Amino acid sequence: KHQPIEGFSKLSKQKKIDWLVSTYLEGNQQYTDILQQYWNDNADLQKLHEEFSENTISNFYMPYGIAPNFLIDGELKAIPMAVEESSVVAAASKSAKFWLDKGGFRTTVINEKKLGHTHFTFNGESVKLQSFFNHILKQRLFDDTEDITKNMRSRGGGILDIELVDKTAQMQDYYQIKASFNTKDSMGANFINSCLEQFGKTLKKEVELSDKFTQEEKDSLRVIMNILSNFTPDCIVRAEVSCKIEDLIDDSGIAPEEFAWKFKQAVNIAEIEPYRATTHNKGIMNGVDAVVIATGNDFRATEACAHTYASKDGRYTSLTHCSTDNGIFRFWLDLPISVGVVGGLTNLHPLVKFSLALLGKPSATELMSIIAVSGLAQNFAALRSLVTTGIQKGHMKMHLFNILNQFGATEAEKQHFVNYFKDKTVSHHEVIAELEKLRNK
Amino acid sequence: HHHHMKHQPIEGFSKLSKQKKIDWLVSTYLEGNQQYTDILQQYWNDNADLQKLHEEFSENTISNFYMPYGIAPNFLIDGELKAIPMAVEESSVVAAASKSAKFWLDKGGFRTTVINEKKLGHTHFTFNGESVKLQSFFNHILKQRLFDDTEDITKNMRSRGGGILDIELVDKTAQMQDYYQIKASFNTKDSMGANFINSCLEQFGKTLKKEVELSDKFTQEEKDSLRVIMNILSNFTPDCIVRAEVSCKIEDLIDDSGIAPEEFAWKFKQAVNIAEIEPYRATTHNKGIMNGVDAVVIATGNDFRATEACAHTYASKDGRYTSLTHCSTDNGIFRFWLDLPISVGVVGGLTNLHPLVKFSLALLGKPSATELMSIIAVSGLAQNFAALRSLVTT
Repeated sequence: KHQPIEGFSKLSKQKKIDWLVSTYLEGNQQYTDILQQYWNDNADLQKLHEEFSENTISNFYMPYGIAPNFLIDGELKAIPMAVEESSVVAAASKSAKFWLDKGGFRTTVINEKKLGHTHFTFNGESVKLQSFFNHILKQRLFDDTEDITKNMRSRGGGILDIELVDKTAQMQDYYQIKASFNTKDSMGANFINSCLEQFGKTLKKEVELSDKFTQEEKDSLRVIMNILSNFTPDCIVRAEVSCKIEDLIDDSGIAPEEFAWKFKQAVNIAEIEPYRATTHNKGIMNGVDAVVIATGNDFRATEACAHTYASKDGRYTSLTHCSTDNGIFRFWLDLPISVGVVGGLTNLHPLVKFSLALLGKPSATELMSIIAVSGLAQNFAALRSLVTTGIQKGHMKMHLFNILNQFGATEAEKQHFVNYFKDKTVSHHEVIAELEKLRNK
Repeated sequence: HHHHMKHQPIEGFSKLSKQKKIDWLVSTYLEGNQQYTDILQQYWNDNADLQKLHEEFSENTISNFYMPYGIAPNFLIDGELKAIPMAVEESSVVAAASKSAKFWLDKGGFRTTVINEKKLGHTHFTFNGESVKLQSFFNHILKQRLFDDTEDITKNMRSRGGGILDIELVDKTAQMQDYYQIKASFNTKDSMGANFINSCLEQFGKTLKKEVELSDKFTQEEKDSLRVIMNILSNFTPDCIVRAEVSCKIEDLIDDSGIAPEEFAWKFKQAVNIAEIEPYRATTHNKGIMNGVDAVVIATGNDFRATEACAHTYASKDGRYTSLTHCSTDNGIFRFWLDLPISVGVVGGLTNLHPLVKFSLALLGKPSATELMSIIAVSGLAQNFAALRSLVTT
């Protein structure tokens, strides 16, 4: 019978905690100490870290790690990573080391197109709305946003294009004003939503003022919502590694052609089996999200975007692909991702500042490259590990059953050898010596 | 690299002490400016043993990245009033959670139904012989042997009421030549289950290869063709899934904007329907759900890459990417629900050593894993409700 707390957010941090610990933790001061042991000693810094979210009562430590020696487009970077899962940072470092002398990582930033929509309904003829949009309203939508977009346009960005989309086949009377945006180094959410909110104002007002619509048709115009889309398939970058198959050298002594083919097979499984692609893509995001967090960006957005992209052709599939044509190994990731490097409240987080300074003050597109590299290297590490374990183990077992089949061993004899070599290693001499003992008493 | 030469690779980075890692990093990339060293060190805990503890979760740890740790109080969940811990960096997420809790507190609260707890994993392998011969061997001999050879591995889990639920042979040769799967389903009780599942699959791989090698049903050439590609769990668990739901009479949907309650319910359903039929909205819409899910996932030491991958795969499982929540306004009743596939643990994770994770679990009343599933689904539903309540009353 806990009682609800009124006015919780107005309470001081200390009174929030006293109530919390009394109500749910039996007044045990040890839970209070656990909250306070993560507080920063410095008053201003602690206050700063209580202004990103709301009702903050402590700091959740996420490990801040470094994976060094990433050769990215000819430059050697150390990548900061904030992630709680073990082996993620070590795998990143191991992939960077692997590719350091095999061409490193190369990226192509394809496009930086972000999207938003005014969703609305309208009961009149679609073609009258289209005609009005094409000849009048579209220009008026740019005009009424000139003040909103002045700063961004002086930075090189702005509204790239505006479209009317007839969605009436999906939902009765449903239309969109669909716009694309360049927000430069900003994540862009406030800029986009501000444009979209003015779009809805201009749409409703211009339709009401036009002689082309009946008053019934005007009254039917209703904006549902003005909101950006986190699906940005044209804000996207390719990260890629490539070398000659013969140069895929691993200290595990595995043949490079065998490794190349088994690696490609692991990628193909994720391309055709959705239950594998989910885990495979999750591995990519281990790398992506660790850098998204370290640079103060929104990983729900990068997750929602990447996994939507993974299903965009009608089947949930792998975000990475691989070819082994003509003696060349290629492995690449097309990662749609929207990030910012200025203008966010989280750009005030000092470790976000550290991350951006560490990476060389990257532009948004340069950070897109860095994050896509981190995802590619993480996926590479997982698959390289999964395929080279299967080569290490099967080498001794396949050696054994071929000797036994060359010697025509019975199934009972084959059984006895499985027991005998459970802990022992498989030598060509030892197998034959033991078979000689068994058959000749 | 403006004014110095090209950076040189560091050898033996992980064997450097923490301070030596930092010194190289700041000398190489930050011009030896001690202000950047100070930024790293100001987040170290005063207690040396606690600091070292937080340097053993990941690798190459040189500082602590603060994520805010917040409370959203007054969540009425299946008849109990919970304060939900939330670790998230984005503004308004925690406040929106509190506002949704407040709205539903006197309107029935949140009801959950944990539907199933089935987790999955696969032995992926190739085999060049006749599929029917592999299937017949599996059905009559191998499947039982796969259970037998994991008895020692599953003994601890079975005494907790879990274990391997079923094992199937899947023919994927239409998708890829000679490709097959041993597909297994698992109950891991209060564990996330990763290490338990992967241990079983690795034993499947060994038993599969061994039993085929020993069988007289196959030629030696067919035996040599059997190659295990990988033994790995799947983060897509559509049958480890909970519904969270709110419902009340439409006349009770009273909002401070003065919008009529029937108008609010209709505009709200409209906003949901648009996410159901427009993928570009569904992505953002589901993102809002994950704002709430991920904040509790982090606060309880769980893996949010896994929950993100699972939920967004689920969102496309019928051929189009669509909303994870749904809404009805039939017969004067407002209904709004979320079917969230989610796999989490409340024990046994390296992160249940994180004292704030222990705090979250104690705050929530030491929930079981299915009770945590419910709490997280409520948090997703409440976040989506808050987002859509704002978008239609603005």
